[PDB]
Amino acid sequence: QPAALPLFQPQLVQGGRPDGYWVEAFPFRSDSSKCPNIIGYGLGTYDMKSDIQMLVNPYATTNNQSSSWTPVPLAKLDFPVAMHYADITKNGFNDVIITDQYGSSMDDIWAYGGRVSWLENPGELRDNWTMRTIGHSPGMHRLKAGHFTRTDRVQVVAVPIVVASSDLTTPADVIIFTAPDDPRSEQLWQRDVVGTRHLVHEVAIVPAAETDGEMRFDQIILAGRDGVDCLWYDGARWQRHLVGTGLPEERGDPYWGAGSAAVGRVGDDYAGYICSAEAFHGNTVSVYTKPAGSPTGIVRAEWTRHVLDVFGPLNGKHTGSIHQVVCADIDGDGEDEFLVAMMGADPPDFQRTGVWCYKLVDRTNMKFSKTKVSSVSAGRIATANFHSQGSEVDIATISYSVPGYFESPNPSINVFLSTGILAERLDEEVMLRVVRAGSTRFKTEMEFLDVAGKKLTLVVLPPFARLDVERNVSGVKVMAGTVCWADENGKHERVPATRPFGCESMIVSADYLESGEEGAILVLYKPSSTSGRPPFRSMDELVAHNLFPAYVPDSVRAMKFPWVRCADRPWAHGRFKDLDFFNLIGFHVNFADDSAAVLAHVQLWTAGIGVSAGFHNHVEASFCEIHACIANGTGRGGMRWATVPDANFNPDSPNLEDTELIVVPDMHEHGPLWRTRPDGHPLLRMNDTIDYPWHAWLAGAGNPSPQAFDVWVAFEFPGFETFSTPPPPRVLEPGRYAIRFGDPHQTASLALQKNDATDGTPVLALLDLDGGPSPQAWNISHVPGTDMYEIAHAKTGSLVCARWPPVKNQRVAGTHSPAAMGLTSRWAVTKNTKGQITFRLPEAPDHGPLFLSVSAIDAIPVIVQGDSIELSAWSLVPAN
Amino acid sequence: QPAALPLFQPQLVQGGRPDGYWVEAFPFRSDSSKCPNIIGYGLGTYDMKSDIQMLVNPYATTNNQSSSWTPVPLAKLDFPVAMHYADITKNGFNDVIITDQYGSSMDDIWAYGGRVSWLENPGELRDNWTMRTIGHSPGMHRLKAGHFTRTDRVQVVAVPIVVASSDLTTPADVIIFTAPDDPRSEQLWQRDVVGTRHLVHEVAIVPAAETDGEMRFDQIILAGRDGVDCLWYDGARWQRHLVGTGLPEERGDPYWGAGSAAVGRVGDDYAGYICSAEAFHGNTVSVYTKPAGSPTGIVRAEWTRHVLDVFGPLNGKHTGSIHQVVCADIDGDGEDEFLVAMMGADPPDFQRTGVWCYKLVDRTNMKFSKTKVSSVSAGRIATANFHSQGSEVDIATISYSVPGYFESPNPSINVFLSTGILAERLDEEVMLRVVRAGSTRFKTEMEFLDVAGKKLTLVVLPPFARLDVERNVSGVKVMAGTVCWADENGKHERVPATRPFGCESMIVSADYLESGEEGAILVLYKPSSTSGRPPFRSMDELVAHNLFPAYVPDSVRAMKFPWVRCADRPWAHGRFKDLDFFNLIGFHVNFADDSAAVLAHVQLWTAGIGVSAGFHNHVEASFCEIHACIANGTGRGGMRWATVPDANFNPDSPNLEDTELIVVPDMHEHGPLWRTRPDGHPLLRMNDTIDYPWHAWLAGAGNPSPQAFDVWVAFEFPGFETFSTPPPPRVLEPGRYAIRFGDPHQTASLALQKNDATDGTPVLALLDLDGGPSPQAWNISHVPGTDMYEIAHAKTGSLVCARWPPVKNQRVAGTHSPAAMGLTSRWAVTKNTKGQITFRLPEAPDHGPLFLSVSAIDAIPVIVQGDSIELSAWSLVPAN
Ligand SMILES: O=C1CO[C@H](CO)[C@@H](O)[C@@H]1O
Ligand SMILES: O=C1CO[C@H](CO)[C@@H](O)[C@@H]1O
Ligand SMILES: O=C1CO[C@H](CO)[C@@H](O)[C@@H]1O
Ligand SMILES: O=C1CO[C@H](CO)[C@@H](O)[C@@H]1O
Ligand SMILES: [Mg+2]
Ligand SMILES: [Mg+2]
Ligand SMILES: [Zn+2]
Ligand SMILES: [Zn+2]
Repeated sequence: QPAALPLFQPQLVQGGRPDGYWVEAFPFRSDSSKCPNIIGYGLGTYDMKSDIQMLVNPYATTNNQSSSWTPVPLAKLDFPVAMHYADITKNGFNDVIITDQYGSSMDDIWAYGGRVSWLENPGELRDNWTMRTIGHSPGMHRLKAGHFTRTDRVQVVAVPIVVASSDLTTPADVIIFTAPDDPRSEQLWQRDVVGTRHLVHEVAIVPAAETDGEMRFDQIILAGRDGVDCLWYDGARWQRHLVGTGLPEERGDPYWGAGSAAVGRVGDDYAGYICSAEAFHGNTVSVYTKPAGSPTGIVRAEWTRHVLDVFGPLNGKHTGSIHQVVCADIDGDGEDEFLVAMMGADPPDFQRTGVWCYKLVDRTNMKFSKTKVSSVSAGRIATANFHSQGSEVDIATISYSVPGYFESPNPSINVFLSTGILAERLDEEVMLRVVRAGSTRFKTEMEFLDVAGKKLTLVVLPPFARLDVERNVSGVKVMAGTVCWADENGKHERVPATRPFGCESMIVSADYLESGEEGAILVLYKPSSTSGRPPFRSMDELVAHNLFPAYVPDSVRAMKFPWVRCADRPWAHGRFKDLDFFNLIGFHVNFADDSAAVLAHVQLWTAGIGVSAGFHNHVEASFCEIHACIANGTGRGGMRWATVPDANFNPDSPNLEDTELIVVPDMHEHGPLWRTRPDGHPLLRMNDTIDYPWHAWLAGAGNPSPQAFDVWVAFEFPGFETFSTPPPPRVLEPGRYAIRFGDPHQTASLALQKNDATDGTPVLALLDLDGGPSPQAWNISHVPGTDMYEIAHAKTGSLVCARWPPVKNQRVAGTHSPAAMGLTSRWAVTKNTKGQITFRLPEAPDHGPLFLSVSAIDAIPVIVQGDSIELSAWSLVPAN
Repeated sequence: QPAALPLFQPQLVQGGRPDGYWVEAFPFRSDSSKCPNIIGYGLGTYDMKSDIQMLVNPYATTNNQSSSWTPVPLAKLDFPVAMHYADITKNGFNDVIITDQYGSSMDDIWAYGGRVSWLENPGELRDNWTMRTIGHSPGMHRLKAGHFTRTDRVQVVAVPIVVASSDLTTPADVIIFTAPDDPRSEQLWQRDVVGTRHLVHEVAIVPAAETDGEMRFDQIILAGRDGVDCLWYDGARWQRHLVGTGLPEERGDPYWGAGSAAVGRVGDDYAGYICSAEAFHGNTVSVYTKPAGSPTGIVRAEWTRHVLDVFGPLNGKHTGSIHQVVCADIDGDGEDEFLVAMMGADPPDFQRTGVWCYKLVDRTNMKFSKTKVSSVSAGRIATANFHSQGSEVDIATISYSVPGYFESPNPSINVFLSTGILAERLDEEVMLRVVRAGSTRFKTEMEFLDVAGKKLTLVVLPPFARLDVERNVSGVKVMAGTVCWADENGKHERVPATRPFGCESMIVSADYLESGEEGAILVLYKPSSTSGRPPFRSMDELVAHNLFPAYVPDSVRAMKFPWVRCADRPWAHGRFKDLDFFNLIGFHVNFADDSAAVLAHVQLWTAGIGVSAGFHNHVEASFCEIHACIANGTGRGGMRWATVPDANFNPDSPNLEDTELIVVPDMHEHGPLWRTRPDGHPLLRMNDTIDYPWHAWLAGAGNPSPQAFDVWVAFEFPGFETFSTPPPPRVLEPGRYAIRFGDPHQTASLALQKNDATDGTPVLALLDLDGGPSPQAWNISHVPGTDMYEIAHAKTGSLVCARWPPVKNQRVAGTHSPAAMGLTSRWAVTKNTKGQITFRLPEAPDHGPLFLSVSAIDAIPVIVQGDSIELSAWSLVPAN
């Protein structure tokens, strides 16, 4: 399933900065690289030195309460430009390498400038690290650290853009610096010039480790006027591989070739593609591709350049808006997207301000599409997981601001935090916007409420994702998809709602669980010691606490969730006076996509001993409701429903003996209580409300003291199809099959007319001409929380589905536009004593059972009919 | 109807400031006071002077494209503290009055300091205004400008907090300064000391104009150690009126009394209440009240102090978190809420960080409740309409940050913009979160899309609100509530959906329209010249443009809305190939409240000549859909629906003669097309989908060139009850009535048992004992877009409603918890040739017509029955 972009909670790392040029992700220790810091700064001015401020990552430490990024001044430098880092001292701390003394601009280059230097990490978070000089070369513009001719030392490649003021035509030395055995002695680093290039504006590095053995040394990618270029060493010699020339020169315009270039991973190949921005500070985005079946990596292939976008014209000084391109697996599917850092433009224009995120949509043809991620100036981009231990990629940017050239307003640093859940305050209640679990490749955990001895945590899971829980203590309640675990009694599974009137324990009994093909969205009930211990004798004992992560907006963090006694709620209207009966609100969960559709509404309730939460039937508003009890004060509290008809039951003086009880014990959820058609569509009232019998929560009877409160969580789902009444036997495993009709000799198979993907393509029985048309393949699968199945074309995906309306003799077709709740594309299965299978639609109350059937005994068309048992028997051969 | 709080779009006015203390709303001109600027600053330090930066309001000019607040340095001052403004030069520009030279703290008071000075407004937006000295007094802490002993000159009241370092016990002069005839000559201002007070920490002013003639001069309110105090002049003498003492002193604690105080308007009274914060920088909120029926204003009443909140303990230097209280009609109901500026606390704590907004909930008892508006440090608050011409009140804050005392992170200025609509990007589509029109007191306009020669503008209206439109050009489509206009043919009205299969012009033919009792939420189609002119020959001609206001978030502002050809849409699946048939998405409108409920989903469509948007029936997803056509390319395009049953119609090769057509001309909307029960509940399919016959948009037939596109807007509503089939006659005006049964002598009336507000109170016929029980009153009103009515108790509000379920002989009760779509609380009316009225429920298909009826011929109970015509006749007398 194509990977979806994740969501992005923005957060302001540093604001109102004087200026801004550079931002980098800085892992303090060089061993590990999760939750790094950010280092950022600007080019400074003649009046004021630039503070290279290292901002501390607050999420760097778990148990985090801060969102604030603490600024540590690493140093104070005359026009710094570029930087990188590596463990120079070989002590497991990262040391900063930085160039400075550039000049104020390319027409103000410092003759004795372009200094390259390293800042020694002292192992703690004091400011002002001892600085040392690596070396000088006028115009010094970019550098990277790695192992280029030797592995047993830190080496630095450094490259001036020009050598002197306004001189755009003299090329610069590509320089390599080498650590001594003892970098702590103030002395000059060994240097080599390894080529001369014109107007190099970016250096990119491909570590030896990423090349899956191809290269023992680090590869240098240079984006310049000469274009995009690859230099590498092999042990004996330097060689060069031209990737391309980039922008063709125009007359009068000193800039051509490239300003930035990055190497994209695709699958097993670390160089699936090289992306590029042209020229120096240009407006042109392009990508170099190589022919299908090329060798892995850069140098063994010939590269061709295709232009993707030109974001509009250049100004009189022949510049534009693109400062950088970088590569990163944003959506976490194993292919690298690339991000374009937009400086902003003049006049102002959002098309040219922010980050564009390009996604490789078609691997064969190398087609891309761009989405907008952020629309506030990006002078530089840095990527890294900035908030968790998993492999999400967050995006940090610094605003591009240089006085006397181009200034954006409120020059700042913000980071955009990858997440599959977002939290927004409405008023008293909260909005949890969620990704479709189906198409994320990321696990997301967000704690929200600490109540009744439990930490309520909203959790999204990618397909086939594992959640490591606490055996027998942890509990779950699935809201979308399915989860699964196994102990001594085999496999167990949890779906949005169990069997009508059933009861299921929420306690995971294994050390971990796993999500279904469709992933899962769930509430994990974690054990908490900060919210009391049952039994609960008072509401003061059940105070709940606001648990949202430091990185959620403040208005959400500042919210309290009091328990309000139902009698006092605005919707009470004189009702529930004198009842220890309380209610806590509340948490909307809705999909973050363009449907904005509801997943569930959640709120909470408590009942003292002898208390009835009142009988009702939900005529006021439409929902399929499932309760999960957390604490059962008496061991005997649960749900009652009336067995007599609605007319026959007085809700006010309720006769409990026209009622049946389901104890919902500690950490259990119960099955649906609403009325349902035989195959599990709900009954509907005249005002479009899920039809329910009279029902209520009743707490255990007896002495109100000592007190002992029931605590339960309401789950208000929109309509769906549940299980069948009565439950069919299980006569079919899902799997890929051929679906066939007939006997020993004369047989035919179910088929999608000319294998055609279009909605409304006919479905047929194709005679098995022993000439060799070959029987088509069908994927059959169970629908979770039902007793129904669907049949989907192995090849197109098309669902076997009766055309509208499902009556005696309707034609059958393939569709990707099924009706709500699978009304015409889900089937009840039987199996005769022969072994034949039958497929039936949700029975409507007028038309009888209608089966998937042939119509005779060239292609026979397919229909649903009720009349003949013979036409509807099918033999299932396993296919592939 | 109680007024709801409006919504707040936050916006960052200035960030990453060094420090922060003061913020003020500064009207550049002194004539007008809409869209003022903001002036703000901090106390500065010994190293750096404080820039009193005046930030330009970008919304100050209409046709605004900027959100950025341009900083103008007004001056650069040694420890400024407080400020105000007034037109000193009498030239219609506001001049700034400011104190500075305070000292660094109360233990570092400047002996020759406390300077008071004015900055001359030069009539333009250059920086650095000529400064002049008004006068000095050590410790100078607060001041206000007004007319206190004379009207023909600007006067300034100024008050030191202390007179010298750490001296907390010597009180200070309350000083009055007077402009000369010629303030432009550098000379000293005339001064008077008008009293001495202890630790005055706030000055508040009550202009002569607000006192409705009571006071010819301005009233001075002082919050200090002596408490909250009122000094005023009358022409001859000063007098003083003690409002209260405030915090009672504790031993060892130099602070008591008050730190801030503000005067709240209530209705016709400008001093309904005085609110207060205690003590100096304290944690205590209280309010002074006066006895019901007191005279208006402050000095003619005796004031009593009630404590509302104590936000937690004090630190060792006996301080807390509250810096200021102010008053403002936030919700616009004619009563002033008050806001508390929270500095933040230590350790950090949101309860003490931000603004609390208190609302006077009960005028009689003077009860308040607080809501949280913002949760980022507020050192000072300023209120003013910062973005429109109406009377919404926005909230600006500056962070409280003083180094070496208390520092919050990212000291900045933000403003919170009052609005009833909020705009949030989802992905390709937009979320428009809206207030309930019913309970706002503000008109809100937000343009979103410029398309087909129209500016599509979302509009919320308070009840009985007027929208001034362009006669015959402007158009409207109501999504909630009702609008109304009148021309020569009388009154016209527009509701969410007109009569099934009808057609209504959207063109307002008057110069204005007005909203209904329930207000309205609508799309106003404004005339645009930036989006082309019909007829539309190409899609390039119908490019639409993103119109959201500069104050909406950036991601929303940066969005494009392309027209995508339906064939290429993801949901297309081989369908609509080769059809000039396009689609633009999209705009969710949802209520901003805790229900988060849908109002409508909106998207757009176009069809070339001879094009059918395809036949369908909405089995895929549930909605009540209404289309509004903007441009009809042929004059003949519209909606077709099948008249044969669903089985009888082949959607693929559609036989147009089993179809009927409704031309939806230019600027018209049509009536519902879905199937409906006789009183207008929709028919529902087995999968809970609004049941529709086969239907489609078909463009006019004939020559595809010249081209000519239909352009229409889809409105996807959730289920509701529409009009009745067939339409009943109008036999009843709404109004207040007594509802009576019988004949000449023996009569009884409909009544709510013991006038009791509780849900499920019985409804009865009370014998009219001529002793004098007196007949109860009932409000009867039409339900918009239906042909039904409801009966609501004049006194409680309780709806006359049959208990569940509505069958032969059901009991009738009063409720505020009605069922969805009024299923049991809405009535079809008849009137016999006598004049008697009958009330019938939405007829269910089993039980017959059930009428509101008595049950005999002490109180007779009330029921719904079908059997007897006699028991159900009612006589309606007008009541009051
Ligand atoms: O579109 C949908 C399909 O399945 C989900 C649950 O698993 C629904 O809640 C959602 O609205
Ligand atoms: O079933 C339920 C739904 O709403 C009821 C309100 O009285 C609750 O008591 C209970 O959670
Ligand atoms: O609660 C509601 C009542 O009326 C509105 C329209 O006027 C609805 O759309 C809304 O969902
Ligand atoms: O009635 C409608 C709803 O969806 C259809 C999609 O083909 C549109 O053509 C038309 O706006
Ligand atoms: Mg090191
Ligand atoms: Mg003036
Ligand atoms: Zn990816
Ligand atoms: Zn108000």
